[PDB]
Amino acid sequence: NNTIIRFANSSGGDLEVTTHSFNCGGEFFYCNTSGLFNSTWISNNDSITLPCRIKQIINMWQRIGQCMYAPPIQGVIRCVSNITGLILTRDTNSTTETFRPGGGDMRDNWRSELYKYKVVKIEPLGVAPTRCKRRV
Amino acid sequence: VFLGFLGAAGSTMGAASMTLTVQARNLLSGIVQLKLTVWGIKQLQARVLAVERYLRDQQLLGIWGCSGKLICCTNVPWNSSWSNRNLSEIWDNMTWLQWDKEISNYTQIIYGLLEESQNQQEKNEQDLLALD
Amino acid sequence: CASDAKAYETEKHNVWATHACVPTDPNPQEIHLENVTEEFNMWKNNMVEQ
Amino acid sequence: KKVVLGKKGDTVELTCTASQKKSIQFHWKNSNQIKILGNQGSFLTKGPSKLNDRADSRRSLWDQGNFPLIIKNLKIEDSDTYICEVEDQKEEVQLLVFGLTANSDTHLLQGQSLTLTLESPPGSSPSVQCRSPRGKNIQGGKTLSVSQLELQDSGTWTCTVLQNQKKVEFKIDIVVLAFQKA
Repeated sequence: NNTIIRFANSSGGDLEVTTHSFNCGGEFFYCNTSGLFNSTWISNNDSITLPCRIKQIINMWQRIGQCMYAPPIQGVIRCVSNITGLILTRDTNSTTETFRPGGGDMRDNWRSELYKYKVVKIEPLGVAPTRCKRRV
Repeated sequence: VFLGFLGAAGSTMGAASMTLTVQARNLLSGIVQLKLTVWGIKQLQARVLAVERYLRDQQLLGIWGCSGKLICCTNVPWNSSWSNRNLSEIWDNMTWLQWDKEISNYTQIIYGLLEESQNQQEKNEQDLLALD
Repeated sequence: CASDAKAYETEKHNVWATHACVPTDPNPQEIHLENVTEEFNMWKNNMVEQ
Repeated sequence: KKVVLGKKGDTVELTCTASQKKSIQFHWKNSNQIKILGNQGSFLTKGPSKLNDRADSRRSLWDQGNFPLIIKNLKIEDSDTYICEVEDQKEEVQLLVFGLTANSDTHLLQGQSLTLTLESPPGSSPSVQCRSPRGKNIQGGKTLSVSQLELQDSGTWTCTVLQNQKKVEFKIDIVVLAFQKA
């Protein structure tokens, strides 16, 4: 109840982890989320425009050794989605704590949902002590 | 005494009958535990053939009113033409393999009466006993 | 099939041509059969062909 | 307890190897648990260490189960113990970075002195031996000094630093002007 929370962009590096990769009608977008992740909180319209880039060659699940060319789409595109969750990564460590987004492993998107579920194996057969002597 | 799978195979039919279950278990066995691939449809085929192999004869025992198998009696008398030997000449002095060597000649013939006679007559009869 | 149990530990992205194969039992069983005798014919043994 | 000797301004490759030839999660840290570098799936991450701008891996070896820490433009203060964490297991390597400089960058005269100074990390006590073109040998620890240079000392000197049974080799070019007759 006495710490400081700061938000910043990623550490750069690869364009896939740096910018925001998401699907949108066959086209692949890479957006500079610096416009979102730039804030701070103390101790205790309006609207935002996010610049994006387009790419025809991309690598899914980070599987090197292969590629995929997405065909262009004719006409204007305007997908719509809703941000339901985030993927933050916790970064002179007693008050201020900077945070930035992350990704890379796509299993995070599936776990983020499947946590509500688990699978178990039923064992139909059991035994127990009972007052009973079986006759012929 | 536990002998093991087919552990009584080398004994008289009387003796062997002691431990039929030790064999019975592994007649179906169970357990066992890039696509296709060699073995990919072979383990498949084999494991299937095991199931069929089993039930094909099990159903016959279902028809031959016993079910509680390994051993059961019938109401079909033994025809003397089917290898006329004495019980001590058979049960106390012959293995199952040696037995089949002879009796195999009348397999389907015996099955005829087993498949039928009793199964037919045991019933009807009962329905008639249910009259009152 | 059936090919040992430690051979798979070598891995090397499949050695020779065995990985897709059931591990062997740690105690392979046997039993000598007394009074049991019969013919052996290696020249018609179709195990070879397979 | 692996030991690797580096040269100041050179590159070094610290190795890490998994049991299997596939890309898995790895991470390099130093002795204070500061993250250097690792992967997230196929992607490289770099941690908030002082090595950040000079650290890399070789991702073309990750599918082979090799996850090296490459450090370029080595600094003396890069000397540390580094730990690769891979498959619930830790691989430890001590890096020691050395530098060796002549006190003069300019041409020397016959009869003049030459002093080599070994830059070394805190807590290291290396031995040094250097040999001139003519076979003149000098040994020491921190500083090695030849009182009087001969014309025949002109050229490439070869210096070996010994530390932790390991050695690293420096070549230093010495230029001096001398008469070709007595």
